[PDB]
Amino acid sequence: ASVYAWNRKRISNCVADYSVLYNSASFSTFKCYGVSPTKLNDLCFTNVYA
Amino acid sequence: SALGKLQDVVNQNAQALNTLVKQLSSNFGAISSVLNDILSRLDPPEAEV
Repeated sequence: ASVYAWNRKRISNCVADYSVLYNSASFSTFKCYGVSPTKLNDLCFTNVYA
Repeated sequence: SALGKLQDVVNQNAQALNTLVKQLSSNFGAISSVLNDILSRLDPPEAEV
């Protein structure tokens, strides 16, 4: 969708491999705030909003 | 309260120790009061600040 009606998806109750996204070069920019991208794999969050 | 002069020094010392311990929960502008978590979820270059 467009920024007027940006889609929200809620993510919970699984195992997430952020490494495959970080290494994937297809992303033009991959920039994390308040957390370093390389330490996503060993953290645990309550829920994620995409 | 007959022995208030000796109770006061105990009270003052306990209060000072209590406030010193409770200061270990402040942020002072950081993102957390826990060293372990700002080390667990940041890298050295930005964990320094």
